[PDB]
Amino acid sequence: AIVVDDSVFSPSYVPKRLPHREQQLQQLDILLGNWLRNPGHHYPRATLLGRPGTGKTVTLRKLWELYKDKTTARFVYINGFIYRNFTAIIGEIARSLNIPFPRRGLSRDEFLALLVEHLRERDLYMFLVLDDAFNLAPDILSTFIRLGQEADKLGAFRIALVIVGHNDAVLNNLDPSTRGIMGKYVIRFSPYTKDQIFDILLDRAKAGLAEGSYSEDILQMIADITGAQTPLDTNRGDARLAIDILYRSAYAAQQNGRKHIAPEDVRKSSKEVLFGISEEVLIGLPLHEKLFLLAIVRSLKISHTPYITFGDAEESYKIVCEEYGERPRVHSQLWSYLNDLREKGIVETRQNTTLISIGTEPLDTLEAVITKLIKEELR
Ligand SMILES: Nc1ncnc2c1ncn2[C@@H]1O[C@H](COP(=O)(O)OP(=O)(O)O)[C@@H](O)[C@H]1O
Ligand SMILES: [Mg+2]
Repeated sequence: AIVVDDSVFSPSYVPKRLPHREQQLQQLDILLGNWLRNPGHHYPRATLLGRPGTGKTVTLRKLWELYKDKTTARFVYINGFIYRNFTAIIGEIARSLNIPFPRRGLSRDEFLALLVEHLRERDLYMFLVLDDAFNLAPDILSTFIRLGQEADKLGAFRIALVIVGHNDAVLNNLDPSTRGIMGKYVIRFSPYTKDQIFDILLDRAKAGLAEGSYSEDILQMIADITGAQTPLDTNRGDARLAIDILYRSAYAAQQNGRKHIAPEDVRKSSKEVLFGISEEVLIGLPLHEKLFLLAIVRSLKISHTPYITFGDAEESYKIVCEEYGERPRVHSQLWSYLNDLREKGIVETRQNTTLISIGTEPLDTLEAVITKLIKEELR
């Protein structure tokens, strides 16, 4: 089998190391460590911000894992995707803290009072995480933000609070006072780059797949599909997606009776979770850019290899041109076509020296659509 340990691919797996998150984990340690060792002398609070898949939840889980046996605090994890209103959240806090509810229906204030009484009378210390807190109404978020400041009612600073959002809107939608408590304890998780995605995936492959079933080039292909090139490219950089594609590709290969992941397993897996290549964006390419994309498609079909060289594509492109009765454009022109296809997300390139891959669309179907379009233009 290719897949030797599938738990290494589930959402809940917490890897041994978190490459590229050493800084955020350190920051968290700095905000929380003293209080976890000796709680109740000040109110620790942080806000973790970053797009989906930038390691916010995993980083926080790793922090807990390091302190789990070295603290009296209770880790009360609240997934804001699931528990959104006051009643749902206080109920999950109460369950996590074993606080029995009364027979009578309680008001919002009664509930908070009950939670304060239990924290105080049982001398408890809660590390409360409100994950994906953009899901809550701002008034709920403020209630919990303000609770940790009430040391005289609590008896100590009994609450350390981490809240998690995608961007600054989770804080900006708070009233000014409330915003005052959390601002400047902000830890930012930027979209992962291609190289960082690769390092994450290599760890997963080493832990979860058979030795020799995956190559560095295959992981690089998936990282080229998912990693952010520049940090403002916030629609990429998602490690969840990258790991999901790796696992889907390993399984596709295995189910087909193969021992090694091939480029087509990645393309098909990528298309199940991502937008593939738009026919609309193909139609608009100039003729020779279509022919050059057809050429890259033909070389990659022949190579069975994630990447082909620019020289390969150009030799393929001369053959393609003569088939379709066209004279081939010159090297520098092909170079600009490659630049444009890369800018549009149609192809991915990496330096060796230039390597080209098509990771987002199965080649048999791309090849058919591009051929159709060329045939129509040359009809
Ligand atoms: N730096 C990393 N190293 C290893 N695995 C990571 C890293 N960052 C994220 N992951 C994995 O990527 C996936 C998404 O991470 P996650 O913490 O769930 O993201 P977020 O809350 O930012 O949306 C999970 O499977 C997580 O374990
Ligand atoms: Mg998360």
